[PDB]
Amino acid sequence: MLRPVETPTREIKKLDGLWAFSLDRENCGIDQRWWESALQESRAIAVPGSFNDQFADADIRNYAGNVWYQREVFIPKGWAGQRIVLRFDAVTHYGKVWVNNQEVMEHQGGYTPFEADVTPYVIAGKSVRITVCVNNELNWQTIPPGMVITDENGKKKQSYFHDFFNYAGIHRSVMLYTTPNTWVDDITVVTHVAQASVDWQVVANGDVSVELRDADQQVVATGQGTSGTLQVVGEGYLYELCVTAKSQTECDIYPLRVGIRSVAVKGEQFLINHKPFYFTGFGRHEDADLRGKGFDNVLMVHDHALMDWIGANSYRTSHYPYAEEMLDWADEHGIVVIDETAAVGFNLSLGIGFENKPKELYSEEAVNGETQQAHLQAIKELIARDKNHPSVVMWSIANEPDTRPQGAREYFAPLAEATRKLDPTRPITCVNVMFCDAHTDTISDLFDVLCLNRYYGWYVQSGDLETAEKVLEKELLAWQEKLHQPIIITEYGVDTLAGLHSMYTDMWSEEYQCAWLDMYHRVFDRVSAVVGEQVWNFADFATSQGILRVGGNKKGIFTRDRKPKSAAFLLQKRWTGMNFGEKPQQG
Amino acid sequence: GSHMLRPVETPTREIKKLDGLWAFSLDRENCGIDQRWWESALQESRAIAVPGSFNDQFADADIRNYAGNVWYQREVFIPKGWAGQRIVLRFDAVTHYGKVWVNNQEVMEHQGGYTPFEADVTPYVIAGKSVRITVCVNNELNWQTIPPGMVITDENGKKKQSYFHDFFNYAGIHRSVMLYTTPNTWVDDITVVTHVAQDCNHASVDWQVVANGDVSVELRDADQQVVATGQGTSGTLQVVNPHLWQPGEGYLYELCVTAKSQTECDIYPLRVGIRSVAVKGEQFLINHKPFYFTGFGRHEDADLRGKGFDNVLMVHDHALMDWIGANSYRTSHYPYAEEMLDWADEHGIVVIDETAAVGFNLSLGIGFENKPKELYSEEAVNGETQQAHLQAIKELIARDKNHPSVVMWSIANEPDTRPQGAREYFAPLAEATRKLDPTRPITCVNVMFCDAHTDTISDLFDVLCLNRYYGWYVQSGDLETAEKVLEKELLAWQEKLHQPIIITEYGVDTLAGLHSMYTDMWSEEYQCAWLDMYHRVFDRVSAVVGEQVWNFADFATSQGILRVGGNKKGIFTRDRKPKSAAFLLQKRWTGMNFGEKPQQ
Ligand SMILES: CCC[C@@H]1NC[C@@H](O)[C@H](O)[C@H]1C(=O)O
Ligand SMILES: CCC[C@@H]1NC[C@@H](O)[C@H](O)[C@H]1C(=O)O
Repeated sequence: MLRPVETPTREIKKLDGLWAFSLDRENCGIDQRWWESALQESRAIAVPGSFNDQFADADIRNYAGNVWYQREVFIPKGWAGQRIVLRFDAVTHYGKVWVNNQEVMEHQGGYTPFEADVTPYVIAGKSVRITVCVNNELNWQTIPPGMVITDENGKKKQSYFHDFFNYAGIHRSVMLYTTPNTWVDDITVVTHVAQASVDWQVVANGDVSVELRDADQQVVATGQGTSGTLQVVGEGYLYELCVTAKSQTECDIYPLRVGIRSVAVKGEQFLINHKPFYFTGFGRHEDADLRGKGFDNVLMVHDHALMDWIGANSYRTSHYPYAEEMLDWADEHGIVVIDETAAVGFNLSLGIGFENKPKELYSEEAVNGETQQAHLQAIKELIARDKNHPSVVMWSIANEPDTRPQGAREYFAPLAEATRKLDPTRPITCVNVMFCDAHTDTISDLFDVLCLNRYYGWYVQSGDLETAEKVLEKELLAWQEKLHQPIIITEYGVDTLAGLHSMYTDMWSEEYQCAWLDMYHRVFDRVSAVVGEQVWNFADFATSQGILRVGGNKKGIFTRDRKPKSAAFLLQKRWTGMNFGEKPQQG
Repeated sequence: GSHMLRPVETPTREIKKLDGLWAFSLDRENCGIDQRWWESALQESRAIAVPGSFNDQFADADIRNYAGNVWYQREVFIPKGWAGQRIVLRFDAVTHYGKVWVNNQEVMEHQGGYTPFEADVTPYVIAGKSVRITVCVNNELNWQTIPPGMVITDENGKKKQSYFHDFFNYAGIHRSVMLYTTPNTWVDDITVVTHVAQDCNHASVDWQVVANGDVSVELRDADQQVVATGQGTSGTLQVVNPHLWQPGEGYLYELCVTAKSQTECDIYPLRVGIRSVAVKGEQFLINHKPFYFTGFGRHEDADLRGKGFDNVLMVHDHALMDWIGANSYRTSHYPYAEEMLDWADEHGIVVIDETAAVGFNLSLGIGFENKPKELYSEEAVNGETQQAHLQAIKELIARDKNHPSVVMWSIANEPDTRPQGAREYFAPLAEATRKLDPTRPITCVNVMFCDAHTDTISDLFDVLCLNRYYGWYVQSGDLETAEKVLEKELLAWQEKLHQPIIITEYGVDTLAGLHSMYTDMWSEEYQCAWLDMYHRVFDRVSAVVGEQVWNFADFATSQGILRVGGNKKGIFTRDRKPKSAAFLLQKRWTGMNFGEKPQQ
């Protein structure tokens, strides 16, 4: 499965915004089969957006259970001789959908599309009732995991183990799509460099021809057959190889953009086209002021303008798969992307407070075999749909897992190996949490380049930069000599509320963010193996409520409404001072 | 404790020495004692203001976090019309440890950080010439200090102070420095105690140490009309038909004790209020009438002076507490400046007086990083510690014994009573305090996690004081569970002890300006909702006779991932501006009848 693009392939975008929405507090929907009649006592909701914060209501915001969307649609008239298929680009956590009293789809996965042919349940020209049942619950076999808890009164409350807030709803595009009656499924392409080759595979209903055209889209070379190899002689050139499906009586044309993408890892260097690289940029989040994680074109354009100004050339889709629009953008603009799945919270050592969670991390009570297989499904879907993007430069299996407990490597080994089985073109990482240090972590052996999320001077060095530097440097050198891999610091940052200034350079002040980030920068400058720096969050984002979070995680370089803290000008001076992709040497 | 009264102005007087600008220098490698810096003018000094903490006067983190010895210094001309008089030099508070040189003669030494210390220094000065005062101030806390702490020395020998209380460990000379003159007939100490029956009439027994001669006393009126007279070094009973010290007003008679020697006279006026506090069952009586405490846990904390006393700050903060409807407060976590107990005396503010014994608990700090494993143990809270504590109670009671505003002593705040030996420690301290002053009740403020089924020592005290934070540190953000937990825990305390219950801390961190429609933690809306639910539960429990929200203003603390620039639990910002909840309380506290519990 890959993204619908239009040519003699058509669609009616159904991000019509306003659907009928209703909560299901007493779980009556399935039994009264609500999809059967117009929702009783509904309210208007926006459909590219989370349902949590759109109504300024704490009881919808913290709601756990089943919610219901509904929307009627007229199917276009020129589709009577076509297959009508219905695609949701992201339903966060779980979705099941009924096209007029007949059930059509079901899917467990919050950041990946799922589609299904409904041509035998539609006829072009008339109006059908679409009803969606969305679930936002997490158990130990979900990606990410969690524990629902039902109190004395029967009220559900969801507990989880990741920082960001558990936003849910229809966060991305809904889509009615038609394609000619022979070509259905997937295409895959792989690219090589010689210090200039390709490959093709199409799955459709008949003969296939493929022609690579360039940005002027004049044909630069053509083959036809499911496989073989053509050759050819800040932001990146994207050719376009146009694959055609000659068969039955109708032809089908699909355009797939390809970039000359190359890379594996070599010793201590993350090369690109046989070129050393330094990652600069951010751990991101899909989080905005009123839409939750809902995608929005304005926000995307503005935050790319911000990363462009600040000099970042890369980022990482922190803790879940992102809106594909962003990877198409990264394609055209030459942004380097670390693709991560929703597998966060595999750790019960991070929660901090005054408050019964399972005692053995890897076991049947928690992360079991079912968990490992749901995980492998998540990696499967992320690779299945982002495989042809040039901007995806590395896969990341999970984020900050607890690898101290027994059973950790028995769990993660088949996943690393299987993912290498899923695509050998790009490297494999697993971002490492602070407390599984160099002397302790179990799984770093299995990955190509190890990524570190370290916060010396914040969570563990009590605001004392002068010792934090020393600790961070030992640990740096230790990691490299233990694995002689490239080191990408994927998370590093401190909570700072915009407006707090202090002569004493204290924690939470803007001066402290500046000083802390630049001391980290000084040690980066001095160790061979660090090939990347991505600060911990570009903007402030929302989290669940707790004594550690003042209205959200304030570790951002920008505020939630995208206004710059002082450190935004620190980074801008450093990241645009170096030349592109090259690390500042030691002074 | 050692005899001591507030220097008050009679026909024998005092000259203020908080001239502010002293010479200050830190002693980074303890060269001070070795070179006895007290001998010559301080080498490489900078001007410091006295009184005020030294930490934030210079906007420099390396002085702020400094641990060790610091040096203050100042020359003084002693007035000559004082010849043939006893000259005494009193420091009202040098925070943690202080020792002082009158040029080259050392006169005093003290380890209590919030209580005065003086010494007769008449034989070391002669009136007319100017002598140099040198003070050595230490800001280190070990396990035998009140409060306790652990200094820890890194690889390089630099000290960093670790402690176990919330507020920041400010130091320096925080209060008045003062030379004062008295006639060679000593009125060293006075003690006054009050009784009443049915508000119609009774008496004030009396005791006095007057080292040098006969004593007569006259209790005078607000009109300074003589209403009774006594004779004798003790006894000194008289009976009245008085207008007695009441919370809303604070009527103060004046006990004028005179000390006639054969040639010299000495006159001391000591303000007295005729009040009787006690507890009966679940009621806290004052002049035989139940009372409802309203108000705050406070702090000595402001924006550039640290804990330095300041008159404007006192006047303005009393203006706010008065507006907001507060009738009481407690001197949270150390003895306060006596100026504030005089103020409360004159205006009828009721005060719960507390010692500096905080941090007797290693279960409160929360984070990701070596604290001792046994709280009560030889390495930690030890026998020396218990005598240090008993000494702290001795000084505080010795200094605030005759204040009508002081209505209760509090030995310590939030100790951990789970480990065995907590009761072994606190029992003799409770009993000793009871013999040092039987006039007022005894409390020990109770921590959230020594709940009613867990606490060990509450048996030993008269009034139960609770610090509760359901909905903040536990049940975070959930008002409906916090209400149930709080209500059954309150009822539980009542069933277990049938004492009066004062909620002495309850509050939530609130960022001024952070507003939210979702009533979530850290918003002003959450502060209002939270305090409001707590208020419904108080109103529904018989035994609760008091509410003091946790913190009047935001204050500074040690750095950590839980404190955003300090503790933000204040109703007011550090610069005294009101958050939204400030108007919630003002509506409650002036809505009720004065001193009466809201009838639900
Ligand atoms: C010490 C763990 C740090 C943690 N790392 C994972 C991110 O998802 C969180 O945002 C980050 C944080 O605490 O902000
Ligand atoms: C659960 C302990 C709460 C603690 N109680 C003592 C006060 O000195 C602190 O300020 C207060 C706080 O943490 O806000």
